[PDB]
Amino acid sequence: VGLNNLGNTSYLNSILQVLYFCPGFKSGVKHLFNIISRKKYELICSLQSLIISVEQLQASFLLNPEKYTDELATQPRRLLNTLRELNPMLQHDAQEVLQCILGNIQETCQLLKKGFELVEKLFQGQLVLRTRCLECESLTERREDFQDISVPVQEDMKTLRWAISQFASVERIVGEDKYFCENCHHYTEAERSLLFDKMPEVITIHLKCFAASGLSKINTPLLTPLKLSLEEWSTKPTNDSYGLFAVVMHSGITISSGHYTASVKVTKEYEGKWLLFDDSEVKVTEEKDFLNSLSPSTSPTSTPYLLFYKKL
Amino acid sequence: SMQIFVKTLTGKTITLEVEPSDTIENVKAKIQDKEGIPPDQQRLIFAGKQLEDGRTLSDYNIQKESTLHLVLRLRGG
Ligand SMILES: Cc1cnc(-c2ccccc2C(C)C)nc1NCc1ccc(-n2ccnn2)cc1
Ligand SMILES: [Zn+2]
Repeated sequence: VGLNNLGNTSYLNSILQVLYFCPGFKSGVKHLFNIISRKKYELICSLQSLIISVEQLQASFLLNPEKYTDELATQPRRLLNTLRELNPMLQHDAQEVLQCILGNIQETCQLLKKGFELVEKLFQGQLVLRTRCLECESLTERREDFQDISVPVQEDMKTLRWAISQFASVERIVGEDKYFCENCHHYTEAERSLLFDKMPEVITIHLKCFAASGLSKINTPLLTPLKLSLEEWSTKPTNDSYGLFAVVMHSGITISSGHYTASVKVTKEYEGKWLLFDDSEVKVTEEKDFLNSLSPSTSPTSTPYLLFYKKL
Repeated sequence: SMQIFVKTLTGKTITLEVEPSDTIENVKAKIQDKEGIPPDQQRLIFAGKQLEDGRTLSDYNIQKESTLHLVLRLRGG
C-alpha cells in the first residue's frame, strides 16, 4: 500500500509503538495537552495528534477489520505527516530516539511547572553506586538517576539475570583501573556495586548487542524472562516484580544499518496477546508463540535490543 | 584532577583521569585510548542524559566518582 514509506522511520515507529502501549503514557500526554491548550509545545501537540490518529485506527481495527484496511489506506498521508514533525532526530538508533522524546517531554513539564511528573514517575529511577577500597575497606556512595539499564549480552546460553549481574553485582577494579582512595591517598584495588533505590513504573533494559575488537553486532540473544525481579540488586527488600510488555528488535548483520521492529503486549480476546509491528503490518500473536521466537536456541534474525518491564 | 568510571561494552569498568573543564570530545579521545572505539561511534550516558559534544564535564555536574555508560549506535530504518 501507500504506507510503504513507514519503513524509513522504523527507529521512531518502534519507540512510538512502545510508548503508546505504556501504562499511563498517553494519559500523561493528554493531561499535558489539556494544560497547554488553555495556556494559550509542538512535541505535545503532535504527540496528541498521533495518539488520536492511532486511536481511530485501533478502534476501526477492533470493530470492522475489513474497513480497517480501507481506512488505513484512506488517509495515509495524514499519518505520515505527523511522524515527520514528531521525529526528534539517515538510519538512527531506537534507544537514542527514545532518549530524545523522553527528554523533550521532561523539559516541557519542568518549564510548564514554573501530572507534571510524567517522565519521572514512569521512566526515571535512582541508583546507589558503592565503592569499597580493598586497602582500608572504606565505603563511598554515589546517587545517580537512570532511565534505562544498559547490560552486556556476552562475556568478554546466558540469561537476563546474568546480564544484570554483570551490571550490578560486585565488580573488582584492578590493574590499569585501580581506584584512587582519598583516605589512602593512593591507588588501590576496589570493589564497585550498583543497587536500585527508587523504582520507576517502567523498567527499560538496553541490551548492548554490539562489540569491539572493528565494531560488530552480536546476533545471539539472552534468555529473556517474562517475570523480572530486582530484589537481588535492591537496597531494600521489595516484593514488587516486573512483567515484560514491549520488545524492540533490530534486524541486520551490522550495526550501521538495519530494520527496527516492535512487539508489544495488550493489557477482550486480544488481552494477553502480543502485537508484532512490521512497518504497515500488524500480527496478533500468542504469548507462548512469541516467547519461543525470542529463544536464542532458534537463532532469531531479529535481535532484541530494548526490553520494557512494567511494575505489577 | 578527578578520576571517573566508565562502564564499557562488556560491562567492565575502566577509570579515566579528567578535569572539570574537560570537553566531551576530550573524554571520548581518552576512552578510545583504553577501548579502541572511535569517538564518532561513542555515546556516553550520565544520569540518564547523553553527553553532547562541545559541552564540558562541569556542565553536567560530573564529579569524582561519577560513572559514564558507554554504548554504540545500532542504526536502523
Ligand atoms: C500498521 C501500524 C503501525 N504502527 C502503528 C502505531 C501504533 C502505536 C503507535 C504508533 C504507531 C505508528 C503510527 C507509528 N499502528 C499501526 N496500525 C494501527 C493499529 C494499532 C493498534 C492495533 N491493535 C491491535 C490490537 N490492539 N491494538 C491495530 C492496528
Ligand atoms: Zn583506601
